[PDB]
Amino acid sequence: LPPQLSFGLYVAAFALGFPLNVLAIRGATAHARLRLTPSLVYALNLGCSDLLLTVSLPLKAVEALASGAWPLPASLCPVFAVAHFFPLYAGGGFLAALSAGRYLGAAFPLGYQAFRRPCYSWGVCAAIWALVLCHLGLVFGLEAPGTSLGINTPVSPVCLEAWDPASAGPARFSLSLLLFFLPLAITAFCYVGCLRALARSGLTHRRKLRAAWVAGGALLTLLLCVGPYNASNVASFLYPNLGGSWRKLGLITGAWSVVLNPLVTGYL
Amino acid sequence: DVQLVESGGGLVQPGGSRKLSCSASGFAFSSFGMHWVRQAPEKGLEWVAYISSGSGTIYYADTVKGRFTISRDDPKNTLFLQMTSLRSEDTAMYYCVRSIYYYGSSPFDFWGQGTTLTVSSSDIVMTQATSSVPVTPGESVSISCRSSKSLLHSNGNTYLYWFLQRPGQSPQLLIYRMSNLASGVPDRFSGSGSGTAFTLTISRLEAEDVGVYYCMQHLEYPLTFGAGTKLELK
Amino acid sequence: DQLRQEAEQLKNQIRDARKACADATLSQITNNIDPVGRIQMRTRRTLRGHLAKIYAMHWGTDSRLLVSASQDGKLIIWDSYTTNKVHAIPLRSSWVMTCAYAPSGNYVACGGLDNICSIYNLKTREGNVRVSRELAGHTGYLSCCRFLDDNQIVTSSGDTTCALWDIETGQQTTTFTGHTGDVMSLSLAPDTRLFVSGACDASAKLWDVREGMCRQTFTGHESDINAICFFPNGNAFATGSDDATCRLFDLRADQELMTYSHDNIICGITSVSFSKSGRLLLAGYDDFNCNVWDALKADRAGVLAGHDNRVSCLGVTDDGMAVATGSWDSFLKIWN
Amino acid sequence: LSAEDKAAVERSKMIDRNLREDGEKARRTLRLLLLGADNSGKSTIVKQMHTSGIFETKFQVDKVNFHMFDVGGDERRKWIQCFNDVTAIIFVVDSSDYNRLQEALNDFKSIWNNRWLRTISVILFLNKQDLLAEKVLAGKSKIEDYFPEFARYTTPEDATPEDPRVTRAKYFIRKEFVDISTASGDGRHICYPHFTCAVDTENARRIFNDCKDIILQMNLREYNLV
Amino acid sequence: NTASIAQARKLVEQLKMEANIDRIKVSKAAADLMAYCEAHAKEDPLLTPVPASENPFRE
Repeated sequence: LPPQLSFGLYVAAFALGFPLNVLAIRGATAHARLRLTPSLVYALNLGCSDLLLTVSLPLKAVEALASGAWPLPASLCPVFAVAHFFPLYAGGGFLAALSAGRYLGAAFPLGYQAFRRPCYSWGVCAAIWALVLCHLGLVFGLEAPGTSLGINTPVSPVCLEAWDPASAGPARFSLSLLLFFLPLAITAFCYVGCLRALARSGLTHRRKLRAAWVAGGALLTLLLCVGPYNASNVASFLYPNLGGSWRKLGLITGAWSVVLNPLVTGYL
Repeated sequence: DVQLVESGGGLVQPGGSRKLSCSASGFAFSSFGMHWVRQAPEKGLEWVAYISSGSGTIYYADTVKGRFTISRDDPKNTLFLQMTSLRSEDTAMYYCVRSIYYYGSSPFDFWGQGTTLTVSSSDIVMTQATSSVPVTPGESVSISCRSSKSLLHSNGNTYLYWFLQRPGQSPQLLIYRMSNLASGVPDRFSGSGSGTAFTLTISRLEAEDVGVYYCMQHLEYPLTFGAGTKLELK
Repeated sequence: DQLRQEAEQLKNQIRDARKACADATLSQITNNIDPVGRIQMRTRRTLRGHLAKIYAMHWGTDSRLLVSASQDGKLIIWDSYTTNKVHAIPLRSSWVMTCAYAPSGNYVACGGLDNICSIYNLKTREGNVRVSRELAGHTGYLSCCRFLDDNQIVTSSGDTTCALWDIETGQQTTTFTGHTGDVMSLSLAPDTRLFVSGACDASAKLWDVREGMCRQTFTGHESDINAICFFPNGNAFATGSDDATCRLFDLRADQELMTYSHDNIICGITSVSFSKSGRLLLAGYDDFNCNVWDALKADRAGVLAGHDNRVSCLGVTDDGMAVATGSWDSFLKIWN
Repeated sequence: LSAEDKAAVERSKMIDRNLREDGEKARRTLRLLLLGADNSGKSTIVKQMHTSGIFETKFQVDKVNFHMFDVGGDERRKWIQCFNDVTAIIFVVDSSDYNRLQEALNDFKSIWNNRWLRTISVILFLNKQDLLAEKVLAGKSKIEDYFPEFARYTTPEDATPEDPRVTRAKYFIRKEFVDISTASGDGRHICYPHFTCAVDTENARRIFNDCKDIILQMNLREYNLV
Repeated sequence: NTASIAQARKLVEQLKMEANIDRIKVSKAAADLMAYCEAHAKEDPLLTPVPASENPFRE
């Protein structure tokens, strides 16, 4: 793929997603002012994480215009970089937790109604926050146990793209397996259970179809945008032979997550 | 109706240990803060320990800190004072005091009978400046008290407590602020003063007004009593 | 019979006498006064202890220690200066719709759908609030109650009647007379000799507590009258109704004096209260906020907004320092 | 700032803790409001069983507690405001009487279109179905005398039924209330019609199932799915 | 009936009340209300805001 096309896709995704994210956060805050629900907590966390990623896109866009160059200074390289990789493994995980809540809203309505607190949702979200921070730090410590940190210079500094595939393979594979595939399985199982509970306790065909379509956004964005990135990581781990264009397509699908997560499954 | 019966006193060798128990009845004991107050056989009162409702706050006097422990048992309405390594100055008379705290509450209203303990061989200076007053019944008596620090608070309260101890009887609460008269106290008692000086006025004197009057401060955590002014008929 | 005819002509000549007494309007006399200006009170205290709908509150005579009743079967006494709870009283029946605080401060009252008026003693030797007395003579739900003193209480219930009760004997003294609809509110005069009561038949009635029957009748509303409140001098009162309107009546004229209404509000009125000087009229509405009208110019001086549900009760303290309102979102708010 | 102020704050904190515990304990249970005219068997709907003002009933189904409140005092337009947060309104109506059927339909229309009952679902109990069957096989009383549309009414083809006349009369009576409930509401709250005899014993199971469905609706609306 | 003539006495009493209130006109009592309103206006803090020295409901 030419650098100009990737630059254009990145800037278009950022420019059309940022208003979507700020509107979603505004709507979530407006709904949470009246009362606090776990769904609003999940929506707020997803919105702020995807907003942080949205802010992360543009400088990588202008860097990709330079074909792997890093005009940013090295000291600002790692502290920024994890941010761009922060919600790509975390935000979809939040969706999984949200899907779990929907399952609890369908299979066991009385128990969920009588035994829910927003503090439980806040603690769960904090568990995802700490989990993704801990594993991101553990993986990133392998880069340099202790050139600049996070930058490998071929014989033109490169930010996390000229890294050795022998070390990049197992680490990225472990990250994609632990932080994406298990939340994907949880989301799929919760979707199946929620649809089964809706079928067993039907109320109206049109409303049932509307609820099934609304519940379909999380799985759709999990295996349509974040999914290609982790699939490319797995394919690179198993086959280190192909080129890096699949990684670029994975990042493009990450930008598609940026543009698509505020659109569906949110207080827009 | 309100009864506080406490026991556990006696003769203890120095350096020993002793448990003092207090059973409460006739009131909702779980909703009250409770104090242990010690008086010497010849000196005046001296606050020792306090435990709040729900046992969430515990305060000890400096002279008994470390070797004294206060505890509460709410199912059976009992207060416990476990004391270890007794000194020669712990031979005294122990009272258990009921005290509640809300906006219009009157703390230190009820006192226990007391137990006698015998052994073998900063803080506000709450002064009285009067050992005793020779007086005849019928007239009016003014008793003065002073403090080393101003007792007035920014909320408007002053936290001065005038107590009366009859001879051979437990102390009772007379006034719980400068002027707020306690329940069951006749109107003939009154009190006033300023941030530092305070005056307790008795308009008429009967045969039951003989006793020792104490002025106590409740501004901060250490509670200090006065020397006690004795009023007797002559 | 001719009794209906003579009653009809009697009403007609009372109306003619009222028209003859009406030589001018209050608006014509008050047009020469400058307006009070925009009043924008601020919320200082929010009380967040209740977990269900709050149906009533009552200020104390000491400008603190307000009692409030909620649907969770709870009476809570608040120290408004520090937002400190002083007493929490559980209720046998969770359907409470009114609460009163004694002027002496030694007693509180509650009542509702159980048809019992329960008086609780606050100052006991045991240190806990206990049921001092229960009154069980009303055949309908209790709607309002007010303390004359520590021993007398006047209640208005949903059996279309109002009663006066002696606490010591436990028996009602005067049963007064019945309306033709459910009595929804009651207000006491400052001299504690007369009281006004509004019913569901769009009628208010001035009663004397001594002679024991109705002295005056006022009409003009066309829906349920939900709130009533005397003027500070005791010569006027104000009613709020489901017509989205308030009416200030005059006692010594026996004629409807002023009407407060606006075109953009169509929801009913729940609570009506006056300021200390009587210049401002506070009215709680079903549109989730409160309105501050000028009692003379009859215009919206201000709006107290911030409640997320229906405003159910209002109350102005004795010295007029602040006003406390309570809504169905389990919240009490203090404004000045 | 003073010691007494701190102790008062501690007392307030203890009061808050007790209030929160009591609130959770009350949140565990479910509450229902029972409505219906006289001579309808509203009190004997549930076999399992504070009589001052409001009659109180408590029954447990599958370790779930239901508190049913029955207000014994018309003037329903005023005290109904207290029951805008109950789980359901159990409306019991006698189908055996045709003289008061129109009054019952008007009452149900008034309850359904109430200003404060916008989001409260109604569980309808068409009580005394055996008396309805006996009356309709007697032949003396006809629905056409009071409701002429029964002359032009037929049972639906998708029916799941006794005598076919009993089925068509029952479905006509049910369809009146269903049409009244579906005229307004717009999906904010729905109705659950149920047929019930005077000797039935499974009404509590129907109430439990309908309450579970209502709680499912509330949970789905909470997550912005419906 | 007895009830109709009972409210006949009731509205006779109401007529007597309106008759002894007929000495007070609308204008005079409205002027009295005006005198009370602009006689106690400086007292209440709801009309004229009070500074923080005498306001106990400060934040």
